[PDB]
Amino acid sequence: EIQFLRTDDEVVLQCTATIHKEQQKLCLAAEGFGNRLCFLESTSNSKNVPPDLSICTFVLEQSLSVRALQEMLANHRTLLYGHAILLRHSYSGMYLCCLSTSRSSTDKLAFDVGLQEDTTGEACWWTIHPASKQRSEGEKVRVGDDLILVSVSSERYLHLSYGNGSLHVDAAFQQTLWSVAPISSGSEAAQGYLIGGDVLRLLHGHMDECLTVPSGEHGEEQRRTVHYEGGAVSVHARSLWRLETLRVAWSGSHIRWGQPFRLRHVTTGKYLSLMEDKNLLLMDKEKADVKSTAFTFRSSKEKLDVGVRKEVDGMGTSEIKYGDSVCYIQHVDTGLWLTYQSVDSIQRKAIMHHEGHMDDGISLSRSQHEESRTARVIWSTVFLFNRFIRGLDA
Amino acid sequence: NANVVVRLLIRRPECFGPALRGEGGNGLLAAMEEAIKIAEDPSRDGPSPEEDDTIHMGNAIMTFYSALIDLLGRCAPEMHLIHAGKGEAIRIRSILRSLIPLGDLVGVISIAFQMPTIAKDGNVVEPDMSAGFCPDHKAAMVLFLDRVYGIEVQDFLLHLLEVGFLPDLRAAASLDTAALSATDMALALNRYLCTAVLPLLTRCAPLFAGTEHHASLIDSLLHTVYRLSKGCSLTKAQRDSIEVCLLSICGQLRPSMMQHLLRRLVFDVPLLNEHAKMPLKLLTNHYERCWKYYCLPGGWGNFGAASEEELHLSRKLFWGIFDALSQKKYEQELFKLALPCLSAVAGALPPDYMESNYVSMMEKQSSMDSEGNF
Repeated sequence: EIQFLRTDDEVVLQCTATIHKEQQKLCLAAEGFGNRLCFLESTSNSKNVPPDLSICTFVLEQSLSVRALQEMLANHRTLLYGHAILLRHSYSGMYLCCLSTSRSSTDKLAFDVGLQEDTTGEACWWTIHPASKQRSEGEKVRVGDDLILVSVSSERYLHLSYGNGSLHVDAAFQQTLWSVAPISSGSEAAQGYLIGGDVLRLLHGHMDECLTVPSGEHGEEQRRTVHYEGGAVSVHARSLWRLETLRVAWSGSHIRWGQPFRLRHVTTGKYLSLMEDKNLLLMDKEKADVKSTAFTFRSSKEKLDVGVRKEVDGMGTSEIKYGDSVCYIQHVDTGLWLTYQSVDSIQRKAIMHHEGHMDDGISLSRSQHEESRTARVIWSTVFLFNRFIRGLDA
Repeated sequence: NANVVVRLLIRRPECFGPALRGEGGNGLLAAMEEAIKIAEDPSRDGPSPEEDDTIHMGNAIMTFYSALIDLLGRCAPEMHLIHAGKGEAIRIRSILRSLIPLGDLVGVISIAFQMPTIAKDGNVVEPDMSAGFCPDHKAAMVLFLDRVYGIEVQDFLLHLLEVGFLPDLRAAASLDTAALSATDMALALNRYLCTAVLPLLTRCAPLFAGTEHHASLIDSLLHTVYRLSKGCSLTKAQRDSIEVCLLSICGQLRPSMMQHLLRRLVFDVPLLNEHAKMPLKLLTNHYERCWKYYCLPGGWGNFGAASEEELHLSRKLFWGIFDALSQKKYEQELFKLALPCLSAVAGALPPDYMESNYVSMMEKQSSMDSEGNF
């Protein structure tokens, strides 16, 4: 009845902000390539700006006692308060650590928290301590607990820095309460079934034309449209979409029919959306609203409403199967069905219709981990290099 | 008890004082300078509306920070544990290094005192000890710098010697006058130098080997220490500490660098007073170690050979000591320490050495005159 955080469970670390008398939920984020530092991702404004939990998810590898960790350094377990945990960043495969090099954020004593490759050393390990007097050392850690983390290397708490103009995460002697939210459990996952946060391809028809954007015409504004294309694009990275749920906790659970989600184009970093002029157009993270960017998978064209379903706090039941299942995309608000305009590789436009054609069903194909990683690498690299080019041009 | 205290103090960082709180704190050196300014200003120093009730707030702040630094330095782990590689000891040292930068310690050491002066009437005007900056404050800085950061680099040693240690030694050597010898500043400075600075330089003697490029700072240090040793008010323990420091440094120094000190010794040793006790041993050790530099024409291959001016000085020293012993009444320890020096000098000097008719021009022994030394 009560859930315990266990090893090999994918979680995110949350912190609360009280800037100008409001509660702002923030998540610890870091991207492996490029900046090794850690920054904060806002999850409170989920309705206005989608959060990027893909770089916020962490996994619990090992939970050893302090004595065992000291002995090892000299040379599905359940987390217990007072043990030392090892956090691996899911996207990068690198571990959280104290960098021992400070950015001098007006705090001379503070250190910087980043990502490190090797496991050896006392920097990667963090001790978990009860933040509430109800809990005590040795007790099992509940999922809905506030956790205070202390660096083994420097005895500096994972600290949220209000003092600087921007919010920072750092290792400081002051303490900040962190809440751990269970994103997903790897063991409970079922093969061949769609879960939240999967990079996938939307295949259409017998010809298997995949929903993609225009190719690299060097036009960031021309790449904003959406169309069906067949051929090598099904192997290319411009047809990869990431399915993101609207919930932060248990965002890695099994996707069910009637569950709203956002489709994010991996290489461009833009979210699928419907125009007021009833056209499908990609916009940016800042202006991707839920009203515009929410979509649903429906089993049939039937007009019966899915109603409201109690969101289960778990991995859920497998309901959508890769390849086998046939799905229909419907906008949450307008209720319109995604369809092909059928006007004339094939280059048939994707238009958003009240009724649509009878053959509007799609198939879902999961993408390899290497392929997804390469696509996000492409996005993050093109972003930085475009910034470099703009600066040089200025 | 050290690991617990360090963790408690880092759990509550307000214990470190406003300078080291960390939320925009100015720093230890800036805190010391602000304390100087406060102790100088009358308004912030005193209550400004029984005499012991007067709290000099500048000195109070100075003492607080010095005590904090001393406590942390004492909390630093012992050297042998770090050499063994205890992770907890290494971590504690790292925490202390993070808390206190080395630059702040160097700056606070570099801060200079205000020396007492004699007035028109001859009555020396004395700064009050209960106010202002005291050498005991620098004693804690040296303790921390030795027990936490450690001096293991010749470059760092020379930089410290140039910036902070030498000026205080010069001040002590200049305050060796008869009237100013017994003053509180002189006694405190002697107690600081003979218990914090000089033992540090004695333990860091091997770093003095390769100092060819810095050939002037070493000579300044030797002369200043020798003058401080010739000082009068020094106690037996202080004198012994100075003797040990000088004997340790001179042993590691190159043969050529001791020429300037030899020039002073050949003018003071022939007196054979009690003060010659240490010069006799220093000469014996020098001429026992560097005998090849003088006797063999090649000398030490790397070091070289004498310039014949050193040979002239050595012969003059030998003959002066011989004559003074000849006309000196028999003293047991004085004779049994003078004989080894005479033997060592005789062995070092080449038997067939040429006495140069070219006497030196303007031998400036009167420059370091007996009274006033200048």
